[PDB]
Amino acid sequence: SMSYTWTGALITPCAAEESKLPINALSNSLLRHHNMVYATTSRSAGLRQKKVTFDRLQVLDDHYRDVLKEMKAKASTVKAKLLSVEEACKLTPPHSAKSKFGYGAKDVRNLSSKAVNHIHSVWKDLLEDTVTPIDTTIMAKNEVFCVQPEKGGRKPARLIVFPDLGVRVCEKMALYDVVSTLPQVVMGSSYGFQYSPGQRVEFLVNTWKSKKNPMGFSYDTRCFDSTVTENDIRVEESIYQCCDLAPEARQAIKSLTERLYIGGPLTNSKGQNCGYRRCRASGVLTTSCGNTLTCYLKASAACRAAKLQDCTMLVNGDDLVVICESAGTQEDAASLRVFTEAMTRYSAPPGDPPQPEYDLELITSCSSNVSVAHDASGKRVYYLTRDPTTPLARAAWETARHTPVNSWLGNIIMYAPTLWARMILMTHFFSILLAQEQLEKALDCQIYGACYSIEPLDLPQIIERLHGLSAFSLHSYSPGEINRVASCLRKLGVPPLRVWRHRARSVRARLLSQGGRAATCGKYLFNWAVKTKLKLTPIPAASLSGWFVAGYS
Repeated sequence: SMSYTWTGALITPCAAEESKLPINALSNSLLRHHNMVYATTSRSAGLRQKKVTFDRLQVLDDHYRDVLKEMKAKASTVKAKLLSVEEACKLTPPHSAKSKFGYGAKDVRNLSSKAVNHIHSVWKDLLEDTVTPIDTTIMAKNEVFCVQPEKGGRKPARLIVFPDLGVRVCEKMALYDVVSTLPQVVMGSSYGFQYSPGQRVEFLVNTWKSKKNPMGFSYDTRCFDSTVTENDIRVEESIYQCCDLAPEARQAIKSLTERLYIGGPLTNSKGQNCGYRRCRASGVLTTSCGNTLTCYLKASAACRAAKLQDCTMLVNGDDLVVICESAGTQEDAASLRVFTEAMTRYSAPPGDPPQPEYDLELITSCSSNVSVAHDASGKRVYYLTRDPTTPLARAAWETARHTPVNSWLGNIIMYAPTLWARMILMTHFFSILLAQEQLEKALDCQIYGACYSIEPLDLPQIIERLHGLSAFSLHSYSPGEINRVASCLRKLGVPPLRVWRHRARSVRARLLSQGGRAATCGKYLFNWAVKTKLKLTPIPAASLSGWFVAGYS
């Protein structure tokens, strides 16, 4: 079947959408080449439509059924329960797209008659009807990037697809528990979202260490969402049903599967119809857990198609890395050849072919990689890092134009130990946030898809729990890493690190001299700036499990 069928309708914007950096006094403090920074909008939705449209054929194997059955046996070990309306409404962000039925996000949280009444309606209907396609809306995502390395290249918007608020609350009722409990049990240590960035590194390095002759590769599957078949999504449902669920949840899961998960009509912002969907929708509840379960099953069965050795994978939605024994260069290459062939048979062809790696550091996964540095006591320390171009460009943007759900807080959080986040990010927002008396204003940001309410003055506490005190003292960064950042600074026109050194000297003083919480941030986050460093003692005001339970984008 074809991932999609399009009528003629243009995907339409509902909000005014900006695509050129909203250039600002403050925005210039950070970045200077704002013309390289842009945002995806509707205008490009069409380009995307073509790259995402094709036919999916699937030849399912014994290796595939064997793995599926093993996964059902684990999943059949799960008892999940439907979440009462109230709880369901609770999990709803006060930023969600309003219902086309009058009530918006808040009423959903306040337990309003219009809200809880419609919700009870979708539900009554979800149970009553199990075949009528359910409407979904489709839009061009607006997120910022930096123009392709090569002068030109610009990425077309991403197309999100989501049902109505009422369906969403219902998704929560019947699937939230299942979707945040079952993955870990089915996939074990391979379930990426159970790991904090720190534990993710501990597991890659360890996995790598436990291998006599280590070899690993990432697998970049092209538009994973567009390769998911109805079969995949149906195969999905049966795993969930292997759970011990209330009878009303079972009928809920069967229903949403045939009505929305499997596919359905595509309506734009202006009520018109754009085409039909037969792959995975990006805005549903099961999309994260579904892609993770599906990528795992295909990758597992695909590993058996070759590797007569010891595979170990880490799976995050569509992102996948696997570390195994080596049997030589030329042989290992042909191994990834077979692996890719099986993956394509399962309908998960690669964007970029898989390349065997022998330098753990060069294995990037989840748009990031593992690198080495040294702490206070000079002991080697492995940390999670990545090209900083996007966080930076997005960083600049969110400083020019107020964004309710930012990326910078999350980047600092998830990437605190690195050199770009420590020197560039922390330095810049503390001074900015300080200037306007915002430090104590908790901002929203998203960790693994879920959005959280984090206070920036809590950073040291958070940073220490997630990465360890070492995070406040890394210093002998790898030449590979220094050159990435340093190259990205020239490109974006960000000021030189040497300059951030002295910039940070300043902010730290203003922070210290404020006493209390502001003082701790200044001393811990910016000790790397001062010349005569002080000896950091573990932070007492700190002693984050839920954050890394499951993926929810």
